[PDB]
Amino acid sequence: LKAWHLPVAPFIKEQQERLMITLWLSGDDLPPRVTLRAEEDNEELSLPMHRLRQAPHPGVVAWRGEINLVNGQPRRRYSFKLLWADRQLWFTPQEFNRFPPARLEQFAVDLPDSGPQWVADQVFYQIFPDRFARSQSREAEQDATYYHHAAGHDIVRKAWDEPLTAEAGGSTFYGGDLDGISEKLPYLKQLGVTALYLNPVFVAPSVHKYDTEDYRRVDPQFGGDAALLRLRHNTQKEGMRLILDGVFNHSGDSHAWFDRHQRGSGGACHNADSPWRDWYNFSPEGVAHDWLGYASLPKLDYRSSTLIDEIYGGEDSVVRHWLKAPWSMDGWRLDVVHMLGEGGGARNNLRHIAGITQAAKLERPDAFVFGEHFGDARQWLQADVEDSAMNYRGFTFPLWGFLANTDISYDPQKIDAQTCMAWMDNYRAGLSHQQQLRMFNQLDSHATARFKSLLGKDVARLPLAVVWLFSWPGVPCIYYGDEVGVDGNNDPFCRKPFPWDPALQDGDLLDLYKRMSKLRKAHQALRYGGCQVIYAEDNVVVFVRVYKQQRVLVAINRGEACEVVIEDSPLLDVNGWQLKEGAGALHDGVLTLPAISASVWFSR
Amino acid sequence: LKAWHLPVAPFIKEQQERLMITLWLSGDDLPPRVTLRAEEDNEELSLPMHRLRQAPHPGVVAWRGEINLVNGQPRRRYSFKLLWADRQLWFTPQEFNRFPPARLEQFAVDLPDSGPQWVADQVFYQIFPDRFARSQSREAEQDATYYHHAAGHDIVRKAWDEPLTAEAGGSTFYGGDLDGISEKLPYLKQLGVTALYLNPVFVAPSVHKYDTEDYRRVDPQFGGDAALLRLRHNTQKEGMRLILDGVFNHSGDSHAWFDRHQRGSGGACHNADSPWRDWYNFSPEGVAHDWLGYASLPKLDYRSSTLIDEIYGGEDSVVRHWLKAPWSMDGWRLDVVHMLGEGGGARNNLRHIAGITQAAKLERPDAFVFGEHFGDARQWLQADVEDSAMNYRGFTFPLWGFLANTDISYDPQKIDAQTCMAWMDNYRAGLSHQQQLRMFNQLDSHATARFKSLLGKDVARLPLAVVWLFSWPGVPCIYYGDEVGVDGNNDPFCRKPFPWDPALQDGDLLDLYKRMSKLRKAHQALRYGGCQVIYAEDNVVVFVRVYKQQRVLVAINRGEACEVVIEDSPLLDVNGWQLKEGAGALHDGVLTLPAISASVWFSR
Ligand SMILES: C[C@H]1O[C@H](O[C@H]2[C@H](O)[C@@H](O)[C@@H](O[C@@H]3[C@H](O)[C@@H](O)[C@H](O)O[C@@H]3CO)O[C@@H]2CO)[C@H](O)[C@@H](O)[C@H]1N[C@H]1C=C(CO)[C@@H](O)[C@H](O)[C@H]1O
Ligand SMILES: C[C@H]1O[C@H](O[C@H]2[C@H](O)[C@@H](O)[C@@H](O[C@@H]3[C@H](O)[C@@H](O)[C@H](O)O[C@@H]3CO)O[C@@H]2CO)[C@H](O)[C@@H](O)[C@H]1N[C@H]1C=C(CO)[C@@H](O)[C@H](O)[C@H]1O
Repeated sequence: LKAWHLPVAPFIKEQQERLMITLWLSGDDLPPRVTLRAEEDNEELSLPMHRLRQAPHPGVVAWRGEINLVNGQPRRRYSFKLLWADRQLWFTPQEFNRFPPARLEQFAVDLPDSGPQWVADQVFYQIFPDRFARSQSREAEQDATYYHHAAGHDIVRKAWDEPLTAEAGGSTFYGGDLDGISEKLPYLKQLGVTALYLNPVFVAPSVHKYDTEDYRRVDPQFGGDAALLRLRHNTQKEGMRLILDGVFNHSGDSHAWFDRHQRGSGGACHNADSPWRDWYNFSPEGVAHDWLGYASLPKLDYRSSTLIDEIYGGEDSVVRHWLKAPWSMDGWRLDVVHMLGEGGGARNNLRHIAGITQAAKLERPDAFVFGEHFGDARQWLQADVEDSAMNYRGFTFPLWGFLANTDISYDPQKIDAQTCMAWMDNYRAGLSHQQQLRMFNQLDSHATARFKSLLGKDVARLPLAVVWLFSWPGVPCIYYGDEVGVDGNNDPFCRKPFPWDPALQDGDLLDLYKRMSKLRKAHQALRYGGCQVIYAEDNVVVFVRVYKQQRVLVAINRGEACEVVIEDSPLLDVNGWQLKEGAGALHDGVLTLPAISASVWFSR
Repeated sequence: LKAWHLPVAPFIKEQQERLMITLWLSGDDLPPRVTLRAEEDNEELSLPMHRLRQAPHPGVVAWRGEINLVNGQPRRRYSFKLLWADRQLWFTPQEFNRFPPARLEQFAVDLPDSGPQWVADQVFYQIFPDRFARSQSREAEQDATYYHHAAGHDIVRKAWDEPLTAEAGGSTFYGGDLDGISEKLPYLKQLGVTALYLNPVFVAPSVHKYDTEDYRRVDPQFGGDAALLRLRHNTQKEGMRLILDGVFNHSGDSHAWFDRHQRGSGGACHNADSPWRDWYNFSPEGVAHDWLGYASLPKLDYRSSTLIDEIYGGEDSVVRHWLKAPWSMDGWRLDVVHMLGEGGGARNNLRHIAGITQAAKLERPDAFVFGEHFGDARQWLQADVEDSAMNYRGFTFPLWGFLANTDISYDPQKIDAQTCMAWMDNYRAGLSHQQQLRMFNQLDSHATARFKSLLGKDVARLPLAVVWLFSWPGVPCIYYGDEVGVDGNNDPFCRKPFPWDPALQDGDLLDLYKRMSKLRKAHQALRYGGCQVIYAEDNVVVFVRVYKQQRVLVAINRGEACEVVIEDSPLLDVNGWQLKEGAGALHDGVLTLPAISASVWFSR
């Protein structure tokens, strides 16, 4: 028995107040009855399906039923209950199940969809501002050294060509700034970038600036408020989106609310009468607690109602401040989204993350709010407390395992294509189709080793991850310099200054990024399409994006040259295929795949 | 490779502010390193494990690590990361995983546990009051007929021996009352019952009374307030718990807040100025909406702040009213728990169910709050918005499939022991050990066909479900009359009057219930123990409850006589076994199991 269904046209279609659901079956012992098991206000419904007279494809039988859209919540969950005289079988995002699937692992479609629909149309680029580009006209005022109290020494200035070292990793400045990003927008635009995610830019003593000192003012070293306001103008003018790093789990210990180094008068660290005393945790004798290992990053206590108001509760809150005029940013990347909470830990985390996302959409209804999840984000996404997550668990780490033999802990990993796709497909199963389309996918970040370094001897697999990055469901994010071949180990060495000298750039890898963003811009199924893994064994993964009549076929081979027979899939029943990238060859259901390759085909 | 771990002593042990975690491995290619992958404030931690010098059992290697209890939230989630030089493997509640388990499918232990710890010590009995027992001294005033407006005719009185029929299914009264329950407490106590769950008892015109007319007054037909207050006294006196049906998704249309039949003056159905107009949904022209198919059961709209206060928000709320003096009930069974919400559907359902549970524990900290979930309750339980659920998905329906060949929809079901246990074990995987211990397990209810009827030709399998009911993790609930062999199809025919004539009672089945409640009372592992399925194939399931040094082995065979070899399991390495129930025989790792049997062994 075989079955096909994707939560997307041609398999679903909205018409009047109805959502039409089609299932495809094929086999010798087809079920005489199929029931669409859908959910309406969390109640399980048995919706009858009827057999369509016309075969959608040779030897395939189509069933159709419908979900009433006038009732129920927007997230339409369903699966298929295949019924014979004596038995049943479930068809799910994870193929066949012999017992009922988990409610939160069904197919799901958001109708109506209230999420940020612009996200799926984007190509993202992550910039660590100190290390991206120095503006042509920066004051040496922005080059001045000061004493970094939390570190115990003066900050260090380095020149763009000086080697990055482990010493003073948080206090070494190469001087990149926001005007530098503005001036490099034409580079970013010819890369295909339509959206920027910036690491923190607010006033802070370290170079990374997660040690926030002032949530209301841009750090002068980056050019201050005027330079970010210009970056807002320039990106708007170029139709680009701009997301800022939201660091709300914790402040820096130089913030005026805490003020450990007593720059001012009212800080909570050394004053029991401080207005912000209840925004931080203290020992019974009144000594401020460290957060994890960090004196520099005291944790904010969302037990306090006034803290709740300051961050997201009130109209004057930090979360809404940067979303209205004049800043009008497009949303927030939430740092440490999973640990924010009350009493020094993640207590009531889900309530506060929801409160933040809600406050964002009050100020700006199409605001994009997504959180950094090294871990399993499914509970957050399944309760809709945020729009998306940095998809380390659903995308990054499966590719670390399959291509680079490592994982989140940099432990040995040995997983073949079957395991890799069961992993990636199991993660998506917890997400609606509209959620899958906006998952924030990347290969590395400011908080990981460079993916190119993680490949080691297998660095020739890097072009595979690039193609995969642009073709797996979700919005892709390029970590700055990845595209020109920047490498390095984990923090601090993953934050090398961008090599603007072309002699220091992998020009071929950069072109591959350019072509892939063009393909994604060009073809709807790479932005809106369902996704069916078709073959996943040993070294070879083959999947197809599916949107209406269009198909995009992707074949990734991490190992030696081989041939892979694709059994006649009704998803691949098209007029013909046009190869768009890679040197693979499809002919008569046989994929001839060269060693260590990734190929993309468009249906013609 | 083989592994064992249960979230219970001997595998875990609290000592100082530390939780010690032990894993057992056995095989030819053991991992030289194992990492305890635990969670602290949602952050994934790699806690090293070390090899113990002493083998817990022959050919078994023990690893140990520890979770720091001073930090993190009470729910300690973890799994095991087996590490070799070139690869890794995960050990989980669901055996080995090749890619990381879901965060909410790890092992989990609640330390500290704030749940109702008395629940695991109970045997529950569900009573539909009209059909249980008429008190020796009931007024014929309680026998009077009235007109049931929602039905269109007078209620009907029947005698205890009159056959139950489909006519007037909601308006036919056999006259059982609360004093009748009181007078039958000695029967219930010699059955082993320690706790009662009553279907609704508040003033309502139907016989089932989910059409609530007055949340503050007991229906006179059941004996009114004094009869329930006596039932409170009598159960307290006998050390028994008392749970009431909480019907808060919807009221009856005869309630004064709605008042469709205009008994009074201010109802919301026919008065736009009504104080409760915003507690119900109306068409733009102001006509009250039906809920699902029901005019009689208008849905309550938790959008309204004053409704929130009336039900659970205020100190005078319905939820807290019955939990303080003089009522001092032990908690609430929440009817339609999954659909309660705002605007006519389940919008913000999770917030309101949590609000209800919170209000219960304000009034009464060890209150038990659990909801009727025909569906998958995992999201509710995983967010802790309730203590437990009627475990239809985790217990009832797997036993319907494996023993009775049917399911929630009364569709044909054909599932063997492998599928049945993968199903039951997958559900539990989403639940902490303390949550598993308080899942509300039963074989049928007032809302299903009688399980004995569902077995059909295979009714001889009924004793298997009984033994299973008392030995699978969770608190068992007997649906009244099940124990004496009452049968019948779905509602109305599942609510037959209890046969108090012994000539109409299955005396053997009643004794089996008596013995099983005694075993459960006697042996700690049947109330607190972990649970490891040991064998699950074809007709045979074998599992063991595990608590400290004690073991309870259960072997269920739904089919022909057979022998089952139990490979040497270190969980079964004991001095010897004492057979307590059933005619199975264990000798030298070989189970001789007669046709259609269930057997229980205690370790000696
Ligand atoms: C002092 C450090 O500040 C930053 O790191 C913070 C920040 O809030 C965030 O990046 C957080 O990131 C991750 C997730 O929260 C975890 O889920 C994941 O498992 O681990 C991630 C990173 O650990 O981590 C920090 C809060 O826990 C900044 O990004 C870092 O560079 C930090 N390091 C300082 C200090 C050292 C001293 O040796 C230097 O190596 C480094 O270069 C400095 O910048
Ligand atoms: C009118 C009916 O009132 C009661 O049923 C309600 C009640 O709130 C609750 O039992 C609810 O139960 C279930 C769950 O909510 C669902 O998840 C599950 O899938 O379906 C369950 C039962 O349908 O169902 C009702 C709210 O939807 C009372 O228990 C019933 O007896 C009801 N029936 C009346 C009416 C008919 C007319 O033919 C008679 O057959 C019956 O004997 C009457 O009592």
